[PDB]
Amino acid sequence: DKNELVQKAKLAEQAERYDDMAACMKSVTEQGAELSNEERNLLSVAYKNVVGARRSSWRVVSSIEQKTEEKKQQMAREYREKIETELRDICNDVLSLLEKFLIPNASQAESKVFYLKMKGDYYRYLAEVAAGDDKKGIVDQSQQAYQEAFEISKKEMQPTHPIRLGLALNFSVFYYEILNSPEKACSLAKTAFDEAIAELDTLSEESYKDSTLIMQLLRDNLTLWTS
Amino acid sequence: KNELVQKAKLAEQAERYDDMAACMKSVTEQGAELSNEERNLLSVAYKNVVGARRSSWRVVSSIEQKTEGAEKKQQMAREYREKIETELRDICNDVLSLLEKFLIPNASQAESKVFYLKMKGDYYRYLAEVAAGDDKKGIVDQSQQAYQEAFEISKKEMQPTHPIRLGLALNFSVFYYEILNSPEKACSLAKTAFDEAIAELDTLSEESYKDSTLIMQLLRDNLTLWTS
Amino acid sequence: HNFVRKTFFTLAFCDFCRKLLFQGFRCQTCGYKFHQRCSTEVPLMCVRDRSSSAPNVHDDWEIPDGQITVGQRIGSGSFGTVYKGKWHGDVAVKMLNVTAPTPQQLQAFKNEVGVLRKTRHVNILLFMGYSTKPQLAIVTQWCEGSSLYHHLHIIETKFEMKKLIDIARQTAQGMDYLHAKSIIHRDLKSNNIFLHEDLTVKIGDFGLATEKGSILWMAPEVPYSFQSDVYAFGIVLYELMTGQLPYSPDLSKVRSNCPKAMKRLMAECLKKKRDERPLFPQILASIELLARSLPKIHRSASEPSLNRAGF
Ligand SMILES: O=C(c1c(F)ccc(NS(=O)(=O)N2CC[C@H](F)C2)c1F)c1c[nH]c2ncc(-c3cnc(C4CC4)nc3)cc12
Repeated sequence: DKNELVQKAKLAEQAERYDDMAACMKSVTEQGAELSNEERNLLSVAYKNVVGARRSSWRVVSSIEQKTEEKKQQMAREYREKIETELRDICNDVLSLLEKFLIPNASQAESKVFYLKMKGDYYRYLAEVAAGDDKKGIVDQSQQAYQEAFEISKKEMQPTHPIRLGLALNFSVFYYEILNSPEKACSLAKTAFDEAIAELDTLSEESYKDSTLIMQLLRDNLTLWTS
Repeated sequence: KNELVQKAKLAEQAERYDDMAACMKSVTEQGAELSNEERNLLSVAYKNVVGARRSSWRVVSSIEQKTEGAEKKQQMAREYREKIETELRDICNDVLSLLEKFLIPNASQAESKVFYLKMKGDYYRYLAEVAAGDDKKGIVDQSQQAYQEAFEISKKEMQPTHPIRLGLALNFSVFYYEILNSPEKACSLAKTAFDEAIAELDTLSEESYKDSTLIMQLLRDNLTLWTS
Repeated sequence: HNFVRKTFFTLAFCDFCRKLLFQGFRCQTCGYKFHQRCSTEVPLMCVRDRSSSAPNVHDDWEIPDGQITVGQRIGSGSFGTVYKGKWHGDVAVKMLNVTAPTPQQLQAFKNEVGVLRKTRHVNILLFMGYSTKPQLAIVTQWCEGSSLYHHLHIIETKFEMKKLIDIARQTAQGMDYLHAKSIIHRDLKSNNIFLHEDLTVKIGDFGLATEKGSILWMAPEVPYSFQSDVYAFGIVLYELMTGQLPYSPDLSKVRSNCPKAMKRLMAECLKKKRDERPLFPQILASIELLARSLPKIHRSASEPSLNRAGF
C-alpha cells in the first residue's frame, strides 16, 4: 500500500542506498493518485542522487581521456561509454514516469511547474552526453518543457517561491551552459534575483530559509558570469 | 593482466568500487602472487564495498530500538535490517574464501603472510558484529586464530615501525575491546606496540613516514578513549 | 548551512575536532564535515563513542678545498652568501661567514651535517655535501627555475588554477615531512620555495638547525612552534590564489574560479590563535580533497536539495 511504501523509501533516505529509494517511490507513483508535496520531494531526491553519481563519474573519466591525449586511452574510452549508457536508462525512466503517470494527473499549479521543470532537467542531462544531432533534438525538448513551466509559473506563483526561483536558476544555467548564450542567461537570472528580493517578505518562516538559499545560488552565478 | 589492474585504477577514480572489486577478484583468481601494489588495491576495493553495508546497518539498527511500542513500524525496520545483513554476509564470505583459496596458500615472504592473515582476522571481526547466538562465538574464535597467528610472525620478521605490523596491533587490540569486552587485555596490546615503535622511531623511512605516523595517532586515540 | 548524510571513503578529518572521520554529515555549500557527536556545537555564522581501525593505504660528505668552482654572488643574508658553482656538475654553495670557527661552533656544524644527511624527502632541497677547509659551506642541488617569489612578481601569468593549487600541495607535502622529523622550519617564505624542472617544488632554508625584509611571511607571534609554520603556509596561499602580495589579508581578492573549499582552508590557517589552526597531516588531506573535486564539480551552480538534517 502507498503509506507503506513511503516508509520503505524513507528507510533508504537514512542509510542511503538510493537505488532502493527509487524503486519504492516509482511504484508509489504508478498507482495514479496525486503525490503529496512531501511525497513529491522523495521522488525528486531519489533520482537526484542516482543520476548525480553517474554525472560526477562521467566528468572524471572525461577529464582523464582529455589529459592522456595509446592503448590506455583506447580502453578509458569504452569505460566512459559504460557510464553514459546508464545515464540514458535512468533519465528515460523518469521521463516516461513523468509523461505517462505524473504529468497527466497533475491538476494543480505547483504540481505542473514541478513536473515540467523536472522534465526539463532530465532532458538537459542528456544534452551534456549526447552528440551533435542528438544534442539538438534533446536541447529543443528541454527548452519547450522549461519554457512551458516558465509560462505557468510566472502567471500563478508568488513573487518569491522556491519552485519559482528554482526554475529560473535551472533555466538560466541551460542557456549559459547548453546554448552558450551568456547574456541571454545573465538577464534571466538578474531579473529573478531582483523580483524576488524586491518582495522578500512574501516568504514565510516555513520556506524563507529554503528560498533564500537559491537567491545565493543566483547571485553567485551572476558574479561568475560577470567576471 | 595489466588491463584489469588499470581498469581497477580507472574504477577507483570514478568511485565505482563494486566494479573495482569485481576486477581485482578476477586478478586474484589467476593463481599468481599479487605485487605490493595490486595487493593494496584488493584491500581498498573490498574495504569500501563492505564499509557501505556496515554504515547502512549501523543506522537501521539505531532507527530500530527507537520509538518504542509502534509495532507495525518496528516490524518494517526489523525486516529491512536482516536484508542488509545477508547482503553484508555474502561479501565477507567471498573475501574469506578468496584469502583461503588463493592468497594465504601461496604467501611466501613474511610480509605477505602478515598481510593476508590480518585480512582474514578482519573479515571475521565484521561477521562477529552481525551474527548472534552460538554462531557469534563460532566466528569470534575463528577471528582470534588469524589475529594470533599473524601477530607471532610480525613479532619476529618485521620492524617495529613497519605500518603492516603497527596496524595489526591496532585491529587486534580493538577485537579485544569490542568483540571480547576485555579492556585491560586490549590496552596491554595497544601500549606494547605503541612504545616499541616510539623507541625505534628513527628507522622510519621516506616511503612509510606518513602511513606509520597516522596509525600511531589512531593507536594513541583508542588508548585515551578506552582509559577515559 | 544545509547538510546531508555522507559516508567518507579515502580519508577525512572532522572540521571540529579533527579526528579520523568515516560516517557523518557535511555541508553542501562549503563542504564542511563533522561527527554526529559534535553536531550540536557546530558554529552557525556560516562565513557511547566508538573505536577507529586501520584506514586505507596508498666524513666522506666533506669536500676538499679548491674542488668547487665559485661563480657570481646570487644573494646574501642571515649568516652567509649563495653562489652558483660546478662540482661534478652544476651545484649551489652557501658560504657561511666564518672561516675559522671555534670547536663549539664546528661541533655544532658537525651535528647539523649529521642531521642534514638523513633528510631525503623529494620536496626538500637535496643535500650534496659540506666543506670546512676554505670556509664553512653546504653544497646542494641547483634548481634552474628561480624562487616562487620570482615567478609571481618578475615573470608571471603562467599558472592555471589546478597548477596554482598543486604548488601549495607540494609545499605542505614537504613541510609535513619536516614535522614528521620534528624540525620547525622557522622562516618559510615564497622566496624559500624553488622550482626545478617541469615544476617540481623544493623547500630550502630549513638547515642551520643548531645555529637557529622578511616581515610579510613572519607569523604574528614571531615565538616558534608548529602552529607558527601553519600561518606562514597560510600567507603563501594568499599570494598564490590572489596573485598579489599580502597587505589581515583580504580574502575577497582571490580569483573567481577557486572554490570555497580553498577559501575556508586559507581562513583556518590565518586564524589569530595558535590552537584553532589545523596541522599539516590534515592540511595535506583537505587539499587532496580540494584537488579531487576540480575535475568533478567544475560547473555553474545548479539547484541544491532542501535541508535534510536538523541539529
Ligand atoms: O639558497 C640556496 C641555499 C643553499 F645553496 C645552501 C643552503 C641553503 N639553506 S639550508 O642550509 O637550510 N638548506 C636546506 C636544504 C639544503 F640541503 C640545505 C640554501 F637556501 C640555494 C640552493 N639551491 C639554489 N638554487 C637556486 C637558488 C636561487 C635561484 N634564483 C634566485 C633568484 C635571485 C635570482 N635566487 C636563488 C638558490 C639556491
